[PDB]
Amino acid sequence: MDGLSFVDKPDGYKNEIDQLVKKEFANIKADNSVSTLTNALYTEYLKQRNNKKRRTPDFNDDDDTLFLEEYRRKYPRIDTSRYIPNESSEVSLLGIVDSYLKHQEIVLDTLLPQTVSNQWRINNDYIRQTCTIVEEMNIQQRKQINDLEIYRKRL
Amino acid sequence: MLCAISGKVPRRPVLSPKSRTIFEKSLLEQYVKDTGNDPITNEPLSIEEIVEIAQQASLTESIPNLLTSLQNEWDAIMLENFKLRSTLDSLTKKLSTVMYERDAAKLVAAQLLMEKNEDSKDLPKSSQ
Amino acid sequence: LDSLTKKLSTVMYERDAAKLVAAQLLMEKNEDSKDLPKSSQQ
Amino acid sequence: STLCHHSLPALIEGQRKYYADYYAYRQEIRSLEGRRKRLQAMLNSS
Repeated sequence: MDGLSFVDKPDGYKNEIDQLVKKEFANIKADNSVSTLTNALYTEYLKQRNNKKRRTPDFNDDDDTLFLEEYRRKYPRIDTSRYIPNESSEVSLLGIVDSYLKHQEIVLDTLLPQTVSNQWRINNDYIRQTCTIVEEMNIQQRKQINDLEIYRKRL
Repeated sequence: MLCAISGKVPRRPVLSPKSRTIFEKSLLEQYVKDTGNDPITNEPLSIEEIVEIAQQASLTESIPNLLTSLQNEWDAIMLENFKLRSTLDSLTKKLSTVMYERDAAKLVAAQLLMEKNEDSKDLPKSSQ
Repeated sequence: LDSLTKKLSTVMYERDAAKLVAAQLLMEKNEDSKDLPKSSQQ
Repeated sequence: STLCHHSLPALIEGQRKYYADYYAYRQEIRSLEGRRKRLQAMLNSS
């Protein structure tokens, strides 16, 4: 459990440790039918075919075709109507969303600081604990090698 | 600025008073109807408790609103949600490989704590 | 997703921290091994 | 979140590492207090 990351400063011993972990692992061995087609169209990954009067490019083919042509007119009048109320302001409704995107963006870069200051406030505390244990383990190892050589000289 | 259910920008945001999390009006009221609780913190919430609180620039090329815009909204929803279902099954596979090697390592530590502590004891025994 | 993404991240990091625990102890068994060899001969 | 729980596990194992060496430091002191009495008994044999 206790393994110090700061004070212990090789990639081969990681590869030496990875084999012995593996040698023990070589041993241990809500919607409707809308959910059905949205899965099925994505799995097949094929776009659904679309039919347009303009694409057909057929004029006066018969009687049904004549009805289709009308559809072109009231869409172009409505498009010119939607191009009229877009061209009325045409810069001022677009600029008020650009400032809206600026105030939304700074909040995430505000949240980028509050994590980054707090995550280093975690690592600043553990490193002090990392250096304290290495100090106590050193005096333990210093007293350990002394006793191993004292008892040999005592005998 | 955002909603805490779908990840949208709400036009009619609502605030619950039990957990301060800004969500959309139809998204908060739908959750309160199905399961009688705040979804975020799992506290009790009603429809009468919540407190009611954007400019979208249309493209100049606005039949595009019928054909080209409508399909891709249902295209980008499906191939993201299908991509997400691959992520959820793959991560639980990566969870099962995280948990197995964790138990594989602790049996090594439990086996090596028995090896080193007896060998250092045998160093204390050899002097005698 | 992000419920187990923490459970993916905390597992692999505690694995790598425990991966260092073996690497210290496998070298501590070794220094206990060769010292007992050179002394029990003499 | 990684550094949240990494400090959580490392704070408990710090005593368990130190006490295992502390108990190993007590047994080595017991030999050091035991071996010196035999050399003390040699000058009484003189």
